Parts: sequence; C-alpha cells; structure tokens
Amino acid sequence: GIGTGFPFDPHYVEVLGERMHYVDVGPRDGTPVLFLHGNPTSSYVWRNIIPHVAPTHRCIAPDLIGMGKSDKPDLGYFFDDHVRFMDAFIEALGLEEVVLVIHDWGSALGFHWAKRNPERVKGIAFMEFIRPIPTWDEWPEFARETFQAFRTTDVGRKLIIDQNVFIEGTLPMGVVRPLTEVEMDHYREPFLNPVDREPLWRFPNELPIAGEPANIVALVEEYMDWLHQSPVPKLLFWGTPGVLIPPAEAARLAKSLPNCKAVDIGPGLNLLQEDNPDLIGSEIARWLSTLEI
Ligand SMILES: [Cl-]
Repeated sequence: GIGTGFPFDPHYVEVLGERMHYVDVGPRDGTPVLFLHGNPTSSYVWRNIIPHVAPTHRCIAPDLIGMGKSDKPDLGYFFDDHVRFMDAFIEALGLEEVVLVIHDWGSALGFHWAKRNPERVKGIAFMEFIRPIPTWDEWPEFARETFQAFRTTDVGRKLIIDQNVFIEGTLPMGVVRPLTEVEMDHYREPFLNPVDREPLWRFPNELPIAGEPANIVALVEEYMDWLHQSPVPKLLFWGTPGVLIPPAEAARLAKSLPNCKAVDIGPGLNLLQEDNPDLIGSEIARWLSTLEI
C-alpha cells in the first residue's frame, strides 16, 4: 500500500513578508536535496519519495506560496510571483549547492533557478516537467478540451475556483491508480476556502501552449536551451502515456540532454510520484550515490 500519511514536522520561514511551510529532514551536512511540487499539489506529493533519500541526504520540500501549508496572500500567483518567493525561500535557508528534484510547475521554478545559478546545481532529477507545447496538438487529446476551457476567464474560473474541478477532477485524472479518500483530503485541505484557489487557475493559464503566454514561452525556452548545453547530471522519470512528457519526448531528451539518465516508471500520467513512488525514490537515492558525494 502506497502510504497516505504525512509524518513530517512543519517548518516555517519568513519570505517577503509571508511564511512558507517546508519539510526538512535528513542530515544537516552535505548537499541538500530540494523537492519542488507543482499544480495542484504540495509537499504531500513527495511524502513517499523523501523516505528513500532522507537516510543519506537532507530533504527540503517547500509548499509554494499560496499552496499547501504556506501563507495565502491576495496575489495573482503568476509564475513571476512564485519565482520571487522561491528565490527568497532558497536564500532564507542559506542554501549554497543543491540537488533539485522537480515536477510540473516546480520544474519550471527549478530549471529557471538553475539557469540563473548554474554553479550551485549539482544534479537535477525531474519528471512531467514544463516544456513549450508548440500546438494544442502536442497536448494530450484526452485532456485538451478541458485545459482549453481552463484557459478562459469566465468558464475557467467557474470550473477551477467556484467548482474546484482541478482538485476534484483534474488531480485524480493525473494518476493511473485511484487516489484514496485520505489522499484526496490531504490535497483538498489547502483550498477549502474558494478564494484560495487562485493559483490553481492561474497556473494552467501560464502554461506555454501555442505561443501563449509569450512571456512564459520565452522563459521556458531559455531554460530548456540552458539545460541542453549544461553538463549537470540529469535523471528523467517518465510514464506511459504521460501528460506533459509523452514517451517519445522522454526518449529524445535522454539523448539530447547531456549526462541524462532516463527511467521508465511504468503506467503514469502527470503525478508520477503517486503511481510509482518506490521506484522514483529508490532510483533518486541510488543516482545520488553515483554523483559520488
Ligand atoms: Cl497547470
């Protein structure tokens, strides 16, 4: 049974006038491993991966501003807002060198930070990550109509904010196995107050699809170009059929990105951590040792 509990003491740090919650376990010395979640999750999504890494490495898993147990100010929650809070979170923890383990919008944060701080990144493990989607054809057919509807103001906000469809519908449809009721309640908990669902709606409207929004496309293109030229060790997890990363794209990146190891997790959609956490956690732990310190 994939574990449903969240046995991590809460930690908080002041970041630009707000508090961010984070997991912090494992030994204090050595290179820390920074786990970055995306939409509509929290550090909860890493709960069954962290235990594989924490014996040998510090594990830091923040909740993005507006999400999880972090503070939820009255922001637009643009990607830019997440960048500012995460930059300040990393500095507030005094993090020097890090290994990144990143997913969905957390991977946009992680790659963008790595591009700007390349000397401080000792490895990146990533999965179902944000890349430019050049045409709506390159978005999975089964979720095309709904994400197109999410990317409207009136219909999209009614779906995501008023009716909480990204939590109640999109999130379970991002996992091959059924999420249990205990798991759904952990994911529901940050968003019981409808006004707090703003990040859940802004995030899909930030996705770089068919050239829009132009500012996000540009940013993502820039860090994908950095990633293609960087020698940083890379570990890419992928599933079948995937959502953001179909198997063919994973196979292409395994050869185009330098020093990149790709791992097939089996059946998977977006939240690969919920379908095969033991493989993801085991492989991260073993790969960390191959980085050799
Ligand atoms: Cl999204």
